[PDB]
Amino acid sequence: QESVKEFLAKAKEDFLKKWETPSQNTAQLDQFDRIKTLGTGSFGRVMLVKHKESGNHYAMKILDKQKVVKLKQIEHTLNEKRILQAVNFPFLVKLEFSFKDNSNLYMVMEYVAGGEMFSHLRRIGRFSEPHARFYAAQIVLTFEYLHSLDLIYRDLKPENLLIDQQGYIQVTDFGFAKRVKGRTWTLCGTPEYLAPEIILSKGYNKAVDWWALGVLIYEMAAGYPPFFADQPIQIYEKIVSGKVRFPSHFSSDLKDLLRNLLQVDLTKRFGNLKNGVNDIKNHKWFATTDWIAIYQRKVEAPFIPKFKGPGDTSNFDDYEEEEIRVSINEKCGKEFTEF
Amino acid sequence: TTYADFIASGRTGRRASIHD
Ligand SMILES: Nc1ncnc2c1ncn2[C@@H]1O[C@H](COP(=O)(O)OP(=O)(O)OP(=O)(O)O)[C@@H](O)[C@H]1O
Ligand SMILES: [Mg+2]
Ligand SMILES: [Mg+2]
Repeated sequence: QESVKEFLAKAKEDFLKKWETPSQNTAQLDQFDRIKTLGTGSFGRVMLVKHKESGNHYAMKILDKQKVVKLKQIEHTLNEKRILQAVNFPFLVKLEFSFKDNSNLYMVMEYVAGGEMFSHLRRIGRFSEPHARFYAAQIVLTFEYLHSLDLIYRDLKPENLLIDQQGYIQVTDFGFAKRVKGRTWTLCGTPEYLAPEIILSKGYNKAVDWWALGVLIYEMAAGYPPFFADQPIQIYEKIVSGKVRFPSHFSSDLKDLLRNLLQVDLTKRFGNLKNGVNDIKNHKWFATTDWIAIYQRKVEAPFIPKFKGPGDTSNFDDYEEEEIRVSINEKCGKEFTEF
Repeated sequence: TTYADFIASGRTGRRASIHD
């Protein structure tokens, strides 16, 4: 590799310039036709919208400022926008516009019609190893990119991996993303995907993302996660147990990669070692993988979602559809001044 | 089977993020 560190060097410059001086107020609410809710959440919803002058469809994420403040997610939200407007990568969902009004924060992202990986994974049951390795490869390249910018992602899961029309992954939800050099201590993520050091409140680094990758690869190939139960606590117990069992149909390579990733000891976890990401890229499981054709998206995807129109939502579950009011008074002005 | 035990569990749906 030579044009890799060259790539990441130029990418750090592009990122840091946007990081230093983030864009703001690049649209407003009346420029969009609100059509349908693609996904719900704690802070508000994620609607499918059409840009009035462009005709393009986007996914507008709406955040109730008061709910953000109430859940003490102010800083996390400021992280998410600032990181999103600054990063740029083939497998990352792209932030077109950001703005705010008296009541809400808005993040307008390119629309990914293929739906969550979650939905296709659950319906199909499980992916064969070649299918799971096409996806895993995209995540490997994405974490390499992000970590080089000192960004930690902290919420990898099939629910946050969208599939585009060419069958590739777009990573979404940067709510827990954070630029950090060194350790951090926030308990956040999704139970089945929490690294042991997160649960044990030890303080952790970007190695929790590689653990999450192991969990992802396992779920994609097994059809279920390596640690599941009915209550998160019992999930944490299995995670900190350090004991994992693989399905009989798992290849010997796949098993070896996963024990390396689901390694409880940070001194023996893949991605957290001297050779960093290349320990993973040069694993036998990935011996078939052309990292360059993956990035360039020249491979052929093993699955391409049924397309049937620009504003189609057939790959998304239906949600109840709430009012959208804007208070006549400004809410939480000081807190979100930099958004 | 593990699959059967999973499909019968309460966390087969979309899983919420957590923070505290
Ligand atoms: N760019 C997008 N294109 C299409 N759909 C999207 C897009 N972004 C988000 N969605 C839909 O919204 C859902 C929720 O998005 P997201 O995770 O960002 O919201 P959230 O409510 O913050 O989730 P979480 O509970 O993880 O915090 C996604 O699963 C997807 O269904
Ligand atoms: Mg999410
Ligand atoms: Mg989120």
